[PDB]
Amino acid sequence: GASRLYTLVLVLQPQRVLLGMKKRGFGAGRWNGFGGKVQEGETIEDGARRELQEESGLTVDALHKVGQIVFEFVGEPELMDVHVFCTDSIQGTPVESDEMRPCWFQLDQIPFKDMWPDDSYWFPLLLQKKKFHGYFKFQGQDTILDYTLREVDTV
Ligand SMILES: CCOCc1nc2c(N)nc3ccccc3c2n1CC(C)(C)O
Repeated sequence: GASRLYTLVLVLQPQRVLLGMKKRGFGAGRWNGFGGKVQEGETIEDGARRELQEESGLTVDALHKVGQIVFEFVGEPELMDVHVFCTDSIQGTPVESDEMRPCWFQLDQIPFKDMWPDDSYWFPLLLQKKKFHGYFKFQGQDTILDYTLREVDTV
């Protein structure tokens, strides 16, 4: 099956994580990291930085690749190849964008019920400073039917 490149960025500080609420459309109200498609004409890391900046107004001094996840959807031939990054080196104050409303969450209050269902599986690994490869099969946007998570030394 064919695949397309995407990014996902977690701003993860010692005691808190930044998530953004999706403001627009039928998917509004879901809370998640920052990211989008990787464009022709930018690197994966360029795309991750661009989406972070566009969505939260933040720039970073460094991004660390912590995961790679393949998403498959029931009835959909195209796969998502998602490169997952973490940062604790943001260079300003999170601010609202057209698309996302950033908010800080304490690490004992991660809003899993209001996040993409896959986050419940891999975000715990990220908190343990583990790197991973993942695969998730979705029914629609709310349900996982199959998955695999593997700890790796190198992403
Ligand atoms: C609006 C920015 O949303 C960040 C995000 N977070 C997740 C997530 N936790 N899980 C996902 C599962 C399947 C498809 C996309 C996503 C996803 N996405 C969309 C994606 C393009 C992969 O970053």
